Amino acid sequence: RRKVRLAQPYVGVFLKRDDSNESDVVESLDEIEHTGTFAQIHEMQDLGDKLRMIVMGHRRVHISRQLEMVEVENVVHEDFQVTEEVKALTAEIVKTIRDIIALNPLYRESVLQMMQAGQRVVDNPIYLSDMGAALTGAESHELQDVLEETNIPKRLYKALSLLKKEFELSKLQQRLGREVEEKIKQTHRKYLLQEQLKIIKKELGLEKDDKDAIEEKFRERLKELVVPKHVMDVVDEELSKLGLLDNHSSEFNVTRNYLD
Amino acid sequence: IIKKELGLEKDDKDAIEEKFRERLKELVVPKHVMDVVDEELSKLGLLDNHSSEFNVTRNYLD
Amino acid sequence: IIKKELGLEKDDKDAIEEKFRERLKELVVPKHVMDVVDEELSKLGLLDNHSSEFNVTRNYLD
Amino acid sequence: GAESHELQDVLEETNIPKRLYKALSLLKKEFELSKLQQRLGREVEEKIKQTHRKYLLQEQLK
Amino acid sequence: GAESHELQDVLEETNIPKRLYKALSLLKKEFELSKLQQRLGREVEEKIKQTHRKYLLQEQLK
Amino acid sequence: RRKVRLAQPYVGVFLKRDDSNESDVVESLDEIEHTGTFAQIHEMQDLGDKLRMIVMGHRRVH
Amino acid sequence: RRKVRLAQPYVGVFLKRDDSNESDVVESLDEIEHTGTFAQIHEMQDLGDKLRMIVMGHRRVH
Repeated sequence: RRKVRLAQPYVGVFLKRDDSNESDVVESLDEIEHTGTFAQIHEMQDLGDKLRMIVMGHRRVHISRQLEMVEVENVVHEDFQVTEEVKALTAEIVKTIRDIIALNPLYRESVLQMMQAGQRVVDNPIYLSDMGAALTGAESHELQDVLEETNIPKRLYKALSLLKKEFELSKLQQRLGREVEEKIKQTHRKYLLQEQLKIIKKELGLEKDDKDAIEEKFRERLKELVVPKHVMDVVDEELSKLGLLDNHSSEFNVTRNYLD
Repeated sequence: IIKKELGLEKDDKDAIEEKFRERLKELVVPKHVMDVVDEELSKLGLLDNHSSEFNVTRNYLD
Repeated sequence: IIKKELGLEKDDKDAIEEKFRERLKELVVPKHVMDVVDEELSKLGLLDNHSSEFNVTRNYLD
Repeated sequence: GAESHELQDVLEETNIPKRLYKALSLLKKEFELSKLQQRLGREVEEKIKQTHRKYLLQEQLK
Repeated sequence: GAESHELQDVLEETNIPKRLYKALSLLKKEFELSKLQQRLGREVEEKIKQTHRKYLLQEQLK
Repeated sequence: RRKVRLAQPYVGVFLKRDDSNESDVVESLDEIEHTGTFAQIHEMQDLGDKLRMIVMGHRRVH
Repeated sequence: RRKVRLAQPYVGVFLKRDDSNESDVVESLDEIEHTGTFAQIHEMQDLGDKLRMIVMGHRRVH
């Protein structure tokens, strides 16, 4: 609120070091890395909570001594005069990004379609490389280590290596998952074969013992008898009830005992 | 085909039943109890091992 | 639409309910027993086939 | 898939048309079993599909 | 992946042996660059692997 | 489009020099390398881009 | 089939007037609107019938 009065509001974003501790930040200012991301303030929302500020990466800075604030934009972009192969790594980088997002979708593809290498609209290739590496799931420590790099080839290689590390972890997880699913399918398919055999052999073997070994056996047992109509209809009703009921129920067992 | 499929399958719960069958073997089993035991064995084979009815059936057989 | 290929459910049970409805048809059923039987049939419909209370209700209906 | 006995019996044939006929008949012999197995498998599969579709209709009613 | 200027300079050569020598030298240099990058990457991967296997076990834990 | 009516459709593929510049291509013509490769067009596809032409080198020339 | 041998394949398009009549198209040439639209034939398919012209508006004329 103190900076709203200012004509050009601004906000700075930094990165904490390992072993985060809220009390340490206020107690000592040395917890934050010398690297910082100075950027402008867009707008406050405060929908759920009272602090939902928007931050963006516009101007990187490396304070000489945070304790002692002097600053300068020593944004070094050393590059080779001959530019005929330098972008060759960019093609493989975009191909790797495409492979990662296809195999490991994380965000919408519309951003990639809007920014295409062939369009030539990319006036800041370094920022594009940073955005591409942003999709990397590496820890903030890896990001800080990459930032420590000053040579363009070294930083590009480290971003590519982090992409490859994420690729390796993701593909290992996917391979494990698909192997587990295929094991499930094999185990269930052998059981389906067993059920097919059971259906085929129920008549051949057990003669439908689940219900029929009782039904037909008692039918034949009564066949030799000159069965009165009363007990005949009673037996028919009892057999219908037995067929309706499941084989492993107490009511079914009592019905079977009465029928016997 | 039936016998080839039978030979292609290696799983069964028979051994426990055969235990009681051999227990009966040495005994000079009267026919009445033999047929009653066969009927109850068929029921046991029909029933799942974990059902309480199966437990009562197993106790009766023992 | 409730009736979508389902039989003997959400309607008169063929085994018992509908079976005894035709039995009641010929009789000159008094209103008292009419309502008592209607309530009993509703309870039978609300009860599962294999329950003891269902069996008692069916026997009373018989 | 003809057994080695069938292969030896075919080899015993001397006339070219006879051996060609026997080879075609062995192919038909294996094809009959393959067709029977395929038809039985798809029949059981469709039976399972219908048994599950009726349950799906019941679930839709619920 | 040599530079397009390298391709044009190879095209400049007229005699077959000279262009063959230039192509072989270009292949040698490109393979040496790839070999250097691969060796540096192997060293970096080894250094990253110095991270204790406890870290991978804790990754699985998390 | 203008070469569809032409009896023999063809195309010449070239290579530029360093410092690529779209404006200089139309402003000056010496940027394109003297060496070229004439070939016969195969077919237009234009899946999503209005120009997706297929280029193959057949007849080299300087 | 007569324009396949023509050195310059092109197909025209016009518009009709009110009270369309198929017989009047061949009996009189004045039924068609004077405006015309010449264009180039793209491809012949003849999937369902023997005539599946693909036409476009390329060169208008009066």
